[PDB]
Amino acid sequence: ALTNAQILAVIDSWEETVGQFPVITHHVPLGGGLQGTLHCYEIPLAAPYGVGFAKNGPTRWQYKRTINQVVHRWGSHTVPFLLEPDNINGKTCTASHLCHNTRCHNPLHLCWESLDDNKGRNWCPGPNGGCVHAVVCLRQGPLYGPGATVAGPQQRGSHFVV
Amino acid sequence: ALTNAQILAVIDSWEETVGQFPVITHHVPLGGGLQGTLHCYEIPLAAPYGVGFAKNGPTRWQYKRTINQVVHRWGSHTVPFLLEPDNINGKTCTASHLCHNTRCHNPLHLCWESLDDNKGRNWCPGPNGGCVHAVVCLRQGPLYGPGATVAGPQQRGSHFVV
DNA sequence: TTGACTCTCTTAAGAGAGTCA
DNA sequence: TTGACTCTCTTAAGAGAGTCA
Ligand SMILES: [Mg+2]
Ligand code: NA
Ligand SMILES: [Zn+2]
Ligand SMILES: [Zn+2]
Ligand SMILES: [Zn+2]
Ligand SMILES: [Zn+2]
Repeated sequence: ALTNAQILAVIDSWEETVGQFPVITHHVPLGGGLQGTLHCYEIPLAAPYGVGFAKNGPTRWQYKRTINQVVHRWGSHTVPFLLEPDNINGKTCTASHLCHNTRCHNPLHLCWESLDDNKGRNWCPGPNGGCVHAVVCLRQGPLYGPGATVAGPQQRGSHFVV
Repeated sequence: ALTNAQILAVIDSWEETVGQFPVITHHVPLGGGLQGTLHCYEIPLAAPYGVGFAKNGPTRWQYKRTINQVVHRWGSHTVPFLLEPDNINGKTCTASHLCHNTRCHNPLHLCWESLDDNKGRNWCPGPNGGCVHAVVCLRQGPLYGPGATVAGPQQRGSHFVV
């Protein structure tokens, strides 16, 4: 809600509740042939999820609190960033999973960045494979690799040059 | 429906028309601080676009040919790949711009791959910067770089470990 | 047969808001 | 007040199909 105190209280309640989610260890590729370990705090698969939480889509949740007798509601991963600018360079800021695990609500696995920056982490080589993200990746992106291209660039005639 | 020979004739007519589009020379980053040059064959901004071509969206076009009294229509960048498999790994193949120039129809700037592979090229460091795509990128992706993350991972208390 | 428009849809990273109990 | 559901929307890489002359 409006006041900084009220916002901090929302952030504190969220952290306390998410802090009680089951902690699931995930071993992950870091790039460079190295492996690391992340501890994700995973929202339950089905209700009840935790005080203040409700599922609005297959892998979407919202956090809600009653402040000043009014309901305030946010996307479940946006809460850590309520005191941050909500846009950058004219682009909406989004909660971005460094662990690539939607159910995870560990704020140490989230950043706040444009949707393009967010998406791009899916292909990052990772913190030991050449990640250049200024806010560093925690793991190699799940889609990094050579790809599975069916056909490359080609022409039948002689009308084109690279 | 259409025979192999008829499909080849469609590809040949498409190439002849696209070959007459304006050819625009672009200097592009290759990765590793190197610069290169791409020659894009750009569909016009407004009608007429070329024989067989029509705009179905702000940056979407289709190619249409009528064969033996039947109208056939394809996405304008899919024509080079009409003799290729249309899916891989259970994913639909899509036309992917190696030059990241949507108006470009140069078939030497296109490949045919899953939408995830396609998207991922936006963040590739490029053919001189570490590209690992088996069908190699022609340039560094436009979104490669440190990003513009507004806020990184953080917590107010001690409820979480990474 | 052709051109120039019209419309809605897919995907996977993300969102906001309403209906009931 | 809190919980458990429902619905549609955004973005930027991509699509198919209808109408009229
Ligand atoms: Mg993400
Ligand atoms: Na692309
Ligand atoms: Zn996590
Ligand atoms: Zn990274
Ligand atoms: Zn091009
Ligand atoms: Zn590449």
